[PDB]
Amino acid sequence: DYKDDDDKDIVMTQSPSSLSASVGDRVTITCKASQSVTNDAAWYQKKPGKAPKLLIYQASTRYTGVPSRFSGSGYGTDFTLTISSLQPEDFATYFCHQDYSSPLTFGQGTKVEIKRQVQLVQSGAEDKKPGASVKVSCKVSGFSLGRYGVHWVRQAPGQGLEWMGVIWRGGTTDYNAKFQGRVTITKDDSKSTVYMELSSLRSEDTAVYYCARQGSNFPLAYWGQGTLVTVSS
Amino acid sequence: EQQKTHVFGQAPYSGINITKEGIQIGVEGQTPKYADKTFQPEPQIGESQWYETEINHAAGRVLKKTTPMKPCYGSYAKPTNENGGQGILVKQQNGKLESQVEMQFFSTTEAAAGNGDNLTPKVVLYSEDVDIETPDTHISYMPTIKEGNSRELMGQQSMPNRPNYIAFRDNFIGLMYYNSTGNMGVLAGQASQLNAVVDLQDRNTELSYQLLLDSIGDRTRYFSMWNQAVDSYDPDVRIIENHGTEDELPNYCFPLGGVGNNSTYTKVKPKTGQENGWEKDATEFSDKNEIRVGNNFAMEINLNANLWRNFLYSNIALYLPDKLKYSPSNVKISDNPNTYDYMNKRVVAPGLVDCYINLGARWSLDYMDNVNPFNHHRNAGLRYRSMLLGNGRYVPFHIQVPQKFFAIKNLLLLPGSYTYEWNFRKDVNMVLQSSLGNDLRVDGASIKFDSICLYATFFPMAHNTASTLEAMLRNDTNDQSFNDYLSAANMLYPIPANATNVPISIPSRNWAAFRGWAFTRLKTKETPSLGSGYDPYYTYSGSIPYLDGTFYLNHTFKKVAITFDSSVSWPGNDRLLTPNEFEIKRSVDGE
Amino acid sequence: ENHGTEDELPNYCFPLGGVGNNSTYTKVKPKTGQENGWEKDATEFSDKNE
Amino acid sequence: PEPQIGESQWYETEINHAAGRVLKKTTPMKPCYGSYAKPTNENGGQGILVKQQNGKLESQVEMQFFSTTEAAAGNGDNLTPKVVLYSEDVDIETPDTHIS
Amino acid sequence: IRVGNNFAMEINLNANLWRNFLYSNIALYLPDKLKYSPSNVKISDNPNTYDYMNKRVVAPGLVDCYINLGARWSLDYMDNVNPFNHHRNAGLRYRSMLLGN
Amino acid sequence: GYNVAQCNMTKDWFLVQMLANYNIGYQGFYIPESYKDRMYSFFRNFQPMSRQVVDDTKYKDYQQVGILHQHNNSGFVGYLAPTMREGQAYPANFPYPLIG
Repeated sequence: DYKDDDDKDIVMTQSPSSLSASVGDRVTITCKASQSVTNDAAWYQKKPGKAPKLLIYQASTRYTGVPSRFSGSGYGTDFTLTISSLQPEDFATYFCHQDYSSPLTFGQGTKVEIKRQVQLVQSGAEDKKPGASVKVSCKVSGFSLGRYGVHWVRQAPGQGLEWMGVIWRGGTTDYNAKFQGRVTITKDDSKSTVYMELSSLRSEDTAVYYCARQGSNFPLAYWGQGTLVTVSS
Repeated sequence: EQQKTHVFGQAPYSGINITKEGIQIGVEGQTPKYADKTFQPEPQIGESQWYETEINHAAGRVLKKTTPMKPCYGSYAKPTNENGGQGILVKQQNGKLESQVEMQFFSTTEAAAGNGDNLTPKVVLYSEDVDIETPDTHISYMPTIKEGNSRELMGQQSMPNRPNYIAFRDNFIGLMYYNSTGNMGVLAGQASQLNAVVDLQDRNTELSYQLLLDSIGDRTRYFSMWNQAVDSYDPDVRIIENHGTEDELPNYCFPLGGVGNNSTYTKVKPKTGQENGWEKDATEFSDKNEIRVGNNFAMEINLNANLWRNFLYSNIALYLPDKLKYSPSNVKISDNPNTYDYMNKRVVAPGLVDCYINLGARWSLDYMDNVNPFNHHRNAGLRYRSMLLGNGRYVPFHIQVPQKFFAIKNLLLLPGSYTYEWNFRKDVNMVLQSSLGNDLRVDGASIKFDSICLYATFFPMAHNTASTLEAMLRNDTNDQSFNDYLSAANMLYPIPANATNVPISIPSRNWAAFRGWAFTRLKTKETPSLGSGYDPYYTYSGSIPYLDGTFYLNHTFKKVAITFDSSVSWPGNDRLLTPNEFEIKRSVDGE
Repeated sequence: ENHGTEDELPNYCFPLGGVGNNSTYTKVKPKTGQENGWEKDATEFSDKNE
Repeated sequence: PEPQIGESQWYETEINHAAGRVLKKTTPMKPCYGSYAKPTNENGGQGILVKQQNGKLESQVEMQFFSTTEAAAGNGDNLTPKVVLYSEDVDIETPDTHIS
Repeated sequence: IRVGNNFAMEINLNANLWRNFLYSNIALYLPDKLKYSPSNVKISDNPNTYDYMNKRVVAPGLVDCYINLGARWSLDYMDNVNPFNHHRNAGLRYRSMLLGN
Repeated sequence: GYNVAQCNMTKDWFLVQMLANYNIGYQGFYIPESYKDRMYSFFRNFQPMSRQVVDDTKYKDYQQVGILHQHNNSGFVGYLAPTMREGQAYPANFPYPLIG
């Protein structure tokens, strides 16, 4: 009877959408998947100006050097994020995520507001006119390209996180179907750099563009400095 | 309903790793390289050593559940690409061909015992649907009639299809219309309409050429141009001389390492002052030394019994009469027994032609005495003539045909122009000959003649000398005279079922110039219809004894009685012990 | 002159002992008053039967 | 069961009710190569017939039921044969072979 | 699933057939002095009987694969042994089969 | 129609060779006498031949598969060496059927 399609879109719904807090508060955030991700919900913390940081993976585990006031829980469709007693770094926007399928998906970002060693360096910012092409670089050091696949995600101003694609360790690329073959990723192993070329530009494609890399068998933990690409008429 | 997919697999190839991108078979500097599914891992590649090695990254190929189970023997799947892959491609919407090869990942049972945290497949199989078929084999035991793949249907046993040869006959027998009145040949003068060629059904042109060649020269020397490679049979197949097997000593198969079935031992060293003193040694020497106590492991096989059995079943047994056979179960068979399908699938038990049949005797099999033996796959001449055309069914050919008719062929022809016309047959059961004597029309053999060109070889005589010989050869006393080598009028009399006595009689006439009588017995089946032209009720395409001389029922005569007018005996005058009758054979003589 | 070979009958190799590998059985004898009752037989017969 | 009629399936298939023939200890040992024993009946059997009180010849074949050591290790309620063997004296002889 | 190559045993067919030929047509016709009597099997008292001739055992190492290997040479013990008294004598074989089995 | 005897030798050359070797040409072709056809003579050693091979001109499905990936008899014999058995069982890919 009831089977959920592997390798299909999973809508990650995060509630409350906004939240208000003061120091020492216990905070509770919830995430609901529309088709089951089993024990594989990952929780991220993102500052509005900086890249995503990994908190929780496999429904309850803390990533290396994440603080103790974080904890996760849940199974199947339902997962929970609990801040045992909130501190002043915790004012941020939090993201649900699952690596149970390709396309990989995130939520829309919830907003927590006040109650009133590896290096990946990307190419500099630019802008362009509709239908035009862009190529971004992502220089890597502190790993070699053949030992792990390298990801591309983007963040629009106002929106959530859009998984764009990936080039796996061996050179098998996989892209998001929303982009109708406009995404193309290449790499030079010897120069230790990954290239992301996007073609047929729209005004929708006005976003910050992120290089990322995952662990051994769990999510994204190493991020670039972001590349801003803008397109206006 | 809830039915579970069971796999029977084998992974011979050891790679470097197993990821979602497949098995890793190499490195492109920094980047790891994985197997191309279109043809790799490859069936023929596996371990290159004999001894036992643990393998933690292994791969091989497997057939899908949408692919009919066939026995491995005789299995063929045409290649789909130039990298030797077999698995089927599907033409997609965009117009490109796309691969159906799918990866199936597996782990060991102990590894599947855990919670998955450190789980990685130890094996990966590349599953594909290939267009399998069986060209040259059939099923000797079909266990079941149940639809789709199953373990009961894995029980299926194979047997190879019987050999069938088809060729042109010795000396192109019967291609030409000899001895039929309306289809009579023509040789005539251009200065006078009157045919030199007088032909009837009494005459037997083919046989006179056959017996004439025999009289002249050796027929065991095969010459291509005339297709003069004679039919024959192997004597040890016709006549079994059963001496028993040369199997006196035990013959053996052995392990890959010539040892096997090993046990673990830990070395010990003596204490030199004690009578039985001993100390363990686990220092420079292993505590787990493999040693096989006693002799190596072994298997036995009797070569000569298997070889003698295989010889007998292939060459004699499948050729036994139909009354000693049966029809295979869960496998269909043609209602018409002149098909190749019926000869090929009919089952004879090996116990009728096993080791001990006729043992210590030189004796042909009794069921085989009344079987024509020329009709057999070891007939060197038919095989030789089948190889003149080639290995293939489709053959563009060129052939050189002689005029075989006695009056014409020894003729020397002087100046003038002449009409020379002949007729040729196109019916496959006459112009072609098959090993089992199958009806070729129905079994779909066909011959289509392109062109024909009449060659003649001349002597370029000097003109004064040719004039002189012409003046002499044109005189009245010097006409040319010829005669047949057979020189006999040929007659066929019908014998009903089980009719033992065959009397015949000729009306009164003159008997000067009579040379004597000669006679045999033929079969109605094996004998074309005289002056038929074409006969759609002649269904046999083996050797033709009336034409090619392969008589074999001579043994079926008992005694002959010759009687002129009313009671005038021949030879008579008390010349033989039975004076009025020639007795050929007698059951247990005492006299 | 490639005319193939007789292959009509399968050829087989077997253990030195004919039989090959075996397992150990105890005898049993039937209870005569029952349709399906059995009793071990350890009388004059071995408990290690091949 | 006739001794030449054996398994229909090649692969590893347990047989819940299995049956065969064996020689009784009153008959001596002989190798399988060279063994010949004439029929004691038209049914094909080689089993020796012993002459009964009322003069008729009668077959003395005896059934031997067996099950595995693991099944005979239990109490005896589930004890039942997986095998039944037909033991017989047969009239063996070797005529074209000798013992080397 | 089986991992690695298929299970197998190996046999060298021609050596066994040749070894059988060497023993059958030659070793069994050797001089009686090169043989021995079997241990624990009774034999005839008279050396001119089929029972004495059938049971004397000749070692196969006397006519093994390597002897004369690379030569056309008759066995030295057999240079003075009648080659027509033989079961390959097609003439004697034929004269017998004229009587039958 | 200038070739002879089911091969690519010509009628002219065949007549010429028969006339040189045995003097048969002018009075018809028949097998030569044995004492005249000896060891270094023509007919004694003359061997014509034919075979059929797959097309690539009107044969549309055609793929040229190299020796490097042929696997008729896979897992019963070494890979392109006289070595021991390598591989698994699987369907056969080569050659295409020239009969059937």
